[PDB]
Amino acid sequence: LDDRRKLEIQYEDYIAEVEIRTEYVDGKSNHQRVVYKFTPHQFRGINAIDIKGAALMPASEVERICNECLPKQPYMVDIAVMDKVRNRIEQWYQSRGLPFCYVGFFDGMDDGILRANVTEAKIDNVSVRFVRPKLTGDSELEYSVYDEGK
Amino acid sequence: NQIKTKKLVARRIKKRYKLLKQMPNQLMYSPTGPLLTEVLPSHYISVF
Amino acid sequence: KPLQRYIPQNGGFTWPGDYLRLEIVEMPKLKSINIKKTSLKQKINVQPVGIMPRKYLIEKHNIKVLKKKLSQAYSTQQLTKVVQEYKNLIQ
Repeated sequence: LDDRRKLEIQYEDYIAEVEIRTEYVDGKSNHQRVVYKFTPHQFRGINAIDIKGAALMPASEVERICNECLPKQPYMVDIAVMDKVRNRIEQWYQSRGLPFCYVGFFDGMDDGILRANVTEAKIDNVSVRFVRPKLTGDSELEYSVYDEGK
Repeated sequence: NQIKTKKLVARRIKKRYKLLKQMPNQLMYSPTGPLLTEVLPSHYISVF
Repeated sequence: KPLQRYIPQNGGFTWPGDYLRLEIVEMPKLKSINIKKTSLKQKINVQPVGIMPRKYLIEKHNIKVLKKKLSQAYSTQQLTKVVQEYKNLIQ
């Protein structure tokens, strides 16, 4: 019971159904094997993968990461390969600094293509705030906020 | 006290937003109660 | 709406015990390799396979009803024996 609860609660984005059963390996003995059967969330038809956006990432490796993530049969495809695709792309940006460049959403899904969309943000507004704290015997600091520094 | 903790556990199983955000297009998360019957008479759809 | 009648029918294009299994369904067929992708003429409008699981919990309800019934009669000293014999007769 607790194995089923822990496995169902740990990977709820990918599996969400585990059934566990036991069966005796031999008569006149209490030894028995236990089997775990998972039915993952499936997605009913994905043939191709496309990556859109991403004007900073060159075409030399988008091709190889689209080639790596391919399944074999088109008809019953698990959700988690979706989570594999962005796990490439995010990592690439996280290897190059860039903490605001991420895979936003997938917009294909009706013509059989899984199409990731990459969002790349840019700086718009720079603002400065002037604060000072106050010395008391309290553990929490209160502040005096100014629009302009002295 | 045990009842209040069980209500928090029930919220985590039933209204989990990481599953709610992807329910149009990636998953199927619908609000139902417990399953009451396994078999119904065939003309039940006439109530709709 | 005119309500529908639940009468078994006879005849058909098949002998009884069979259905029409070469009937055409508007639903696409995907090849294993896609390259230079364009689009699909017939789309897959409902893409997720929805298998949210609910169990039938009749035995748990019966145990809870048994506890309530022998708590109403002010005899919870009988609880372990009665619940144990009900669980034995489940087997």
